Amino acid sequence: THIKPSAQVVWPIVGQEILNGDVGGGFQGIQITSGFFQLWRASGITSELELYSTALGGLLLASAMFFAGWFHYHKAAPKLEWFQNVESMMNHHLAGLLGLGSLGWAG
Amino acid sequence: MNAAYLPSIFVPLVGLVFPAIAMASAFLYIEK
Amino acid sequence: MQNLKIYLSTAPVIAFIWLSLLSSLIIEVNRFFPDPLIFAF
Amino acid sequence: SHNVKIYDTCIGCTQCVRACPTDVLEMVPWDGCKAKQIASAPRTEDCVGCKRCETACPTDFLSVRVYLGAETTRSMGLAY
Amino acid sequence: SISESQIFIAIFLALINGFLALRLGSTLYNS
Amino acid sequence: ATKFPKFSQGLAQDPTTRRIWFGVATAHDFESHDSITEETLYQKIFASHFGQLSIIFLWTSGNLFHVAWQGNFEAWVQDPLHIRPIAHAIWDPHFGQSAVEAFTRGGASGPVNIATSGVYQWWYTIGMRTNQDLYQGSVFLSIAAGLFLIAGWLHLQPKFQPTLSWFKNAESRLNHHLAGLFGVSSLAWTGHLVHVAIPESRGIHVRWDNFLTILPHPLGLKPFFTGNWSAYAQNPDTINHIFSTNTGSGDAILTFLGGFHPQTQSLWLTDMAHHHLAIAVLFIIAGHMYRTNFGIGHSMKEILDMHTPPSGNLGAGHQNLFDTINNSLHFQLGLALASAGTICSMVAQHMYSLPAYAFIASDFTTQASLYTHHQYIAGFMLCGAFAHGAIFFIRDYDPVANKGNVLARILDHKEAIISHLSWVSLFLGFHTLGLYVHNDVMLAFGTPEKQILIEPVFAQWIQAAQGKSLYGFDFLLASSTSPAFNASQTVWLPGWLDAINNPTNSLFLTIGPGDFLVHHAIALGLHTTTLILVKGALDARGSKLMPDKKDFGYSFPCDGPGRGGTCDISAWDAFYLSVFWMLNTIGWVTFYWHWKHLGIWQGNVNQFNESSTYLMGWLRDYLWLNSSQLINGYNPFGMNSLSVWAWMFLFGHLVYATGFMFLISWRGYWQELIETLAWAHERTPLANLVRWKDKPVALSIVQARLVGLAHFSVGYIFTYAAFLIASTSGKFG
Amino acid sequence: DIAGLTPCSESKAFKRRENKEVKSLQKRMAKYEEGSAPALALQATAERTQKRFEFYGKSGLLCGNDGLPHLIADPGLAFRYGHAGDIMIPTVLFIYMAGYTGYAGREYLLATRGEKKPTQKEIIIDVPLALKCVAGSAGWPLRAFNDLRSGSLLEKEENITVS
Amino acid sequence: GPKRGSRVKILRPESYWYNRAGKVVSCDQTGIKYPVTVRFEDVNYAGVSTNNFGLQEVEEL
Ligand SMILES: CCCCCCCCCCCCCCCCCC(=O)OC[C@H](CO[C@@H]1O[C@H](CO[C@H]2O[C@H](CO)[C@H](O)[C@H](O)[C@H]2O)[C@H](O)[C@H](O)[C@H]1O)OC(=O)CCCCCCCCCCCCCCCCC
Ligand code: CLA
Ligand code: CLA
Ligand code: CLA
Ligand code: CLA
Ligand code: CLA
Ligand SMILES: CC1=CCCC(C)(C)[C@H]1/C=C/C(C)=C/C=C/C(C)=C/C=C/C=C(C)/C=C/C=C(C)/C=C/C1=C(C)CCCC1(C)C
Ligand code: SF4
Repeated sequence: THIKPSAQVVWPIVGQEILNGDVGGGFQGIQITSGFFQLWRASGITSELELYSTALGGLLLASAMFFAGWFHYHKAAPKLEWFQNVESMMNHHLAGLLGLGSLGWAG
Repeated sequence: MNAAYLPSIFVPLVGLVFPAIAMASAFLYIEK
Repeated sequence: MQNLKIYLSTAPVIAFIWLSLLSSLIIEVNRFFPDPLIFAF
Repeated sequence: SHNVKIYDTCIGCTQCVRACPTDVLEMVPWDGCKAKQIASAPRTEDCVGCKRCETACPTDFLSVRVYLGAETTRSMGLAY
Repeated sequence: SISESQIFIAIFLALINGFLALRLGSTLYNS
Repeated sequence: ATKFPKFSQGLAQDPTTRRIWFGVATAHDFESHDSITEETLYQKIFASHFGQLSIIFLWTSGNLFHVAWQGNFEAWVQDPLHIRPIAHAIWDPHFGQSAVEAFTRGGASGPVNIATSGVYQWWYTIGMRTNQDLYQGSVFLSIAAGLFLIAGWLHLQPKFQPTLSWFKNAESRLNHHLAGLFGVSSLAWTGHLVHVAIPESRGIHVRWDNFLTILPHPLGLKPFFTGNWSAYAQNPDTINHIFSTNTGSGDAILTFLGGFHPQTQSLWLTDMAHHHLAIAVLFIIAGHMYRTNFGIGHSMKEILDMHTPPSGNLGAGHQNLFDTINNSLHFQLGLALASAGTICSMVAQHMYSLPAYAFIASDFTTQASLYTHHQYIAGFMLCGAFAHGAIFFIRDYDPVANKGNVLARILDHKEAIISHLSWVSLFLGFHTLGLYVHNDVMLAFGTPEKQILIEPVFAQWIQAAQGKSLYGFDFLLASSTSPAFNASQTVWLPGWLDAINNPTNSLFLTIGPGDFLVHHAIALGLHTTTLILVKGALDARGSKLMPDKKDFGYSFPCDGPGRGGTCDISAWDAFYLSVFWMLNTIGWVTFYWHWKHLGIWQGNVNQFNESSTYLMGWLRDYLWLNSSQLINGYNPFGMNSLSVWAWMFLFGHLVYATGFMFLISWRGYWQELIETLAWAHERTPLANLVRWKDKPVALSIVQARLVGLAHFSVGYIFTYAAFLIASTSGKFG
Repeated sequence: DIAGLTPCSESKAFKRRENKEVKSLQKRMAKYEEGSAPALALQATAERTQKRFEFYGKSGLLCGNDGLPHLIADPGLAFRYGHAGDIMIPTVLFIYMAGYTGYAGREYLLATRGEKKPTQKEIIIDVPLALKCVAGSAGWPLRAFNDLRSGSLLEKEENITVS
Repeated sequence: GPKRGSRVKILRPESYWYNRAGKVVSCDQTGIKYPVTVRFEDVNYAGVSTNNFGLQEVEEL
């Protein structure tokens, strides 16, 4: 109810450390309007360890995507007919992404 | 000033009447 | 390694790399020698 | 009506005559050219002014130069 | 404080400067 | 030709409305009509000058007459400081009970406009002191103007129609205009000063009744004709002389004491009477230079033709120029605007600092409304000096007869001039902005101690030569030793060193760091404005892209989207771009003049020279404080007396903002839109019966930009005209 | 002294200006107990800022009425009256900084000029050839005079013009 | 007259190659108004790398 949200911290050089505002919790940094803090409370994330685990896990799975990107252009590339299946694609996106992705989050 | 009734006579004449005539006559001269 | 070099020699690459060598240097000159208005030292 | 006039420099490439959406330029045979061919503009009436001619001239400095005149019902290209 | 009489004298005098222009502008445009 | 644009058959036959638009804007161009011979071209011109010259007089007779009738004068004459001059009354059928009352400010009964024109003092410092005098004077200009409308009508008939070569005789005009127009008028004006203004300055009423019954000077012309001219200068006025009365009033007529007239804080009148009387003598002497029928004099051309320097640096030098000049009109007009244009500005530079008229620099807002007038009106005139500089090169310049001349040497190097203006304008570009940004950041992070601040050394030392002692220099007039102070110690030093050292009057305001950085922006604006205009002139003939522009016309949209898509390729489009810079470099000035003065009128030098360095003070201090008074005019709580300007300041933006619709969105979009409308109106019922004669069409390329730049300017002026007036009318300095 | 200025060390508003900043800074760091780095970070800046004040006062800059140090352009003023370090010295520094990259850009275009197609050589730099120029560019003042007097700096009259 | 492959300077007033060197690709033996054809490494505004000239303009260096 008091402390204002902050993440970014400014290196001292070039007299720009004044950008660090006195905020709260004995801390100096930039204000946050993004709203991560008020998400992370609603996700039941308390310690700092949950965040490092997302940072790594998020940065890990990011590396899985570029490999998927490499793998599906150079190595194994689908044909036209595969991209021509809408009704499969629409069964999956609507059920797979949004249907399961809501349960998973509802869990 | 002693003339005071003049503005009520002129301003409408010069703000409306003249722009009404000079709107009509200048128009009719665009096409002949 | 032949072709990796030739790419690293493109215009925007050096433009990035070499400015980031000035930028870094000019930043750190101000770290050790702060607030240089006039050449007095 | 626009003015269009043509010059010694023509190579006779026909690349103008292919451009005109109103088909003004029309290739007239000639002698001194390498291909012995010269454009010409029988209709200054229907030159709309697109200057798609001047873009097409392979010549260094153009063989055709359109000089915009006044603009009529046709040279304004009015459907109204 | 200007006398009301003078006022119409001026307006009538500027009325002539309205006709001499009309006579000019005609002869100039008529050329 | 039947239809409206009677003078051109290319427009005369047009099915569309472009016949209408160009018909208005192609009117005053007399080199292009059906058949315009050389003789009949000069005719309409010389008749037109009678038009302009007569229009001005009526415009003046209006100002005189209104102030004489709807305005207060006597009441102001009694209390120049503590009462406001009034202009024409406010007649709107549209008002509430409040806005009528709120605008009745003044001495009069009805709602009226406090007059910021400034004309109101120049009547009193010439001196009149009756509404009768104003009416008496407002009749002549009505009469006198009638003489030209007669003359205008009178010189177009075959009998009195002057021959062509009468117009091309340039050695008679100069002799007449120098001596007769300039010189003889200056005599008459000192005549007025000595006979009317100066005695009436001392409270002696002289009119056309008592005029010749009262000596201007106690002596006769005995001192004048004996050759003894110090009598007129022998008895100047007292320092405590009160204006328009007799208190300790000196008897002298022609003197100059330098400095001001401390009651009025304006220039001494005897000092001006001495002025014009000297200028009168100079021109009258300099009007006999050029030869006329009497065969004694000079020949314009054989003055020039002998000036080719005996090296060849200039080649043929000035050769066959008197040909081009005396033939080309536009060349003569480019000089006229350039010469008169700069003077307009020169007026504004002197007239705030050396406030000739009595009891200005007391009421402030009538200086601001002036100084900006003559800067802007000086801006447009120069931008027109270069345009007709281009119309010259595009049409009536001849490279053959000019081979090897001085004009041809410039065209021989186009780029050098173009390229170096491109260096100077960039130097001032990076560094002047680069410092404002550096100063901003440093003050943002809270340490102003880090700022770049340079002291304007030279203009300080120039003010040191002038004798401002606030600095540590003491050269020339600043040092009582130098062989300058000793020379003028006897005449104009003692007074003029008081005015310069008494930091109330704005003569040579003290300069400083903010003063320094601005003069480079000003210097920037002058180069990039010239850079554009100097380019449009030299590339009017041709450039590498399109070297036909000589024969392709002057103002044309483009060469088409070929060979790289030419756009704005013409020399009109080049001028077109200058205005946008003209409005900055004047905007920077009129800003920088205003807010240096505001602090000085408000009694503090620290609002400027502190916050003037970084760009936020301009926004944070000058713009933010001034806007508070203006926006409260229309306030839903009630109408202030600035509600006049509160509205217009909005009318100023909406025009400016309209101006982007023309500048940004180009034609082809609108032409396809009208198509859909001319289809709908055409096939809709009940409107089938009513149709257009002239088929509507999206207006021409060049036509829009011209319309666009009109909105841009009309909006650019009315905001700053409202902000300036209503800031100094709201605060009163 | 000069131009109605005073050395910033003997100035007054300048001394306000220095000692008003620390106050507003320290009253801020009283909100952080020393076990917090913000107590240290603010402290370090207050001591960092005072260093520069004793530097600006010492070096002899001229503060006007405002207390902010100004500069002086003219050589005859900077030099004779002792402080030229404001521009007069660094105006030499810059030129050698700017001309160095200026003249190092001209040689590269020369060295890369004669080839089959110089165009691709402008996009993709060969850094060794650019390094040999960055090296060779030093002492450009003496190498500019020589291209100047030998006549190899200008391209003379085969340039193209319009009319 | 002039021969193929030999370098040239062009004095033609309206041109993008005016006072700029070029190499003749071909010269015709004919009465053509503009027989000679040059070629320039540079590109025109139009993208044109070649043009025909007259004998009075082309000059060989
Ligand atoms: C002062 C106004 C009076 C007081 C105010 C009254 C309110 C104003 C209401 C507007 C009334 C006029 C509206 C004009 C719009 C049409 C403009 C236009 O399409 O005009 C465009 C014309 C079109 O160009 C002409 O177009 C012509 C078209 O060809 C025609 O002419 C050819 C020449 O013979 C042949 O005849 C041919 O047959 C025929 O087609 C030719 O091309 C001419 O060479 C070419 O010059 O351009 C011109 O000549 C340009 C001439 C204008 C130059 C001045 C521009 C200055 C910009 C204003 C400065 C900002 C001011 C802000 C002030 C704010 C403070 C209050
Ligand atoms: C349940 C099945 C399923 C699921 C979950 C998805 C999921 C997705 N598909 Mg998809 N697809 C499927 C079946 C499925 N697809 C089938 C059968 C076809 C054939 C017609 C396609 C064809 C297809 C195309 C053509 C495209 C997608 C795209 C996408 C992505 C949507 C864009 C986005 O914002 O993602 C949001 C992203 C997330 C929420 C992150 C989660 C991502 C992880 C890795 C889950 C991915 C699971 C997925 C099924 C792959 C698993 C198998 C693989 C690991 C071996 C998303 C990752 C779009 C895309 O992104 O392309 C790459 C796209 O353009 N799909
Ligand atoms: C003594 C003889 C004489 C006189 C008085 C004039 C007078 C005039 N001639 Mg003229 N003329 C003469 C002989 C003479 N001519 C001869 C012999 C010839 C044949 C060669 C001509 C051929 C001729 C032509 C062809 C034209 C004229 C024009 C003019 C008028 C110029 C407009 C004007 O007054 O500017 C007003 C300017 C001033 C009164 C002074 C301005 C001085 C500078 C710019 C500023 C100084 C004022 C001051 C500093 C500012 C403060 C002002 C105050 C209100 C605050 C003017 C009425 C032109 C004209 O208007 O057409 C009628 C024109 O087109 N004349
Ligand atoms: C005494 C000064 C003077 C004189 C005699 C001329 C004379 C001439 N000029 Mg010229 N000019 C001048 C000053 C002068 N100019 C200045 C100061 C500038 C810079 C602004 C220009 C810029 C200029 C250009 C760019 C062009 C000319 C052109 C011309 C020629 C034709 C003018 C024409 O067709 O107008 C006819 C009348 C009009 C076009 C009226 C249009 C109204 C304009 C757009 C103003 C509208 C704004 C309005 C005031 C807003 C009202 C505000 C209110 C609603 C609140 C003619 C020889 C043209 C020419 O020769 O082309 C071959 C041309 O292209 N002049
Ligand atoms: C505020 C707006 C603005 C600005 C900054 C400029 C600036 C300029 N105009 Mg311009 N112009 C404008 C509005 C503006 N104009 C408008 C509205 C018009 C009417 C159409 C014109 C019409 C016009 C014409 C007709 C001409 C110019 C010219 C010029 C140049 C004059 C020299 C100068 O001052 O250089 C100063 C330059 C700058 C201040 C640029 C600042 C940018 C910094 C220094 C570098 C980039 C900063 C940063 C590193 C970027 C990071 C980006 C990120 C992706 C990393 C300059 C580039 C003239 C020209 O060509 O000059 C040679 C010229 O002929 N302009
Ligand atoms: C390194 C090559 C180089 C050299 C020697 C020059 C030299 C010159 N330029 Mg210039 N210029 C260059 C690159 C270069 N420029 C580039 C790359 C651009 C923009 C894409 C410009 C844009 C430009 C303009 C717009 C103008 C000049 C002008 C000038 C002249 C005055 C100097 C000046 O004030 O420029 C000031 C310089 C700038 C405003 C921008 C320069 C930015 C840097 C220097 C470009 C980067 C250089 C490059 C990365 C070096 C690579 C080295 C490596 C390959 C070994 C001078 C002849 C002016 C002129 O003609 O006046 C006589 C002028 O108006 N130039
Ligand atoms: C582009 C164009 C088309 C074709 C022909 C045309 C000639 C019109 C050509 C030119 C157009 C124009 C308007 C060109 C020039 C315009 C301008 C800005 C003219 C201004 C010139 C300024 C000048 C001299 C100032 C000279 C020096 C002055 C005051 C100071 C003198 C003095 C100093 C500095 C100290 C005080 C005492 C003293 C000695 C008197
Ligand atoms: S005009 Fe240009 S394009 Fe049309 S033929 Fe002659 S050369 Fe080929």
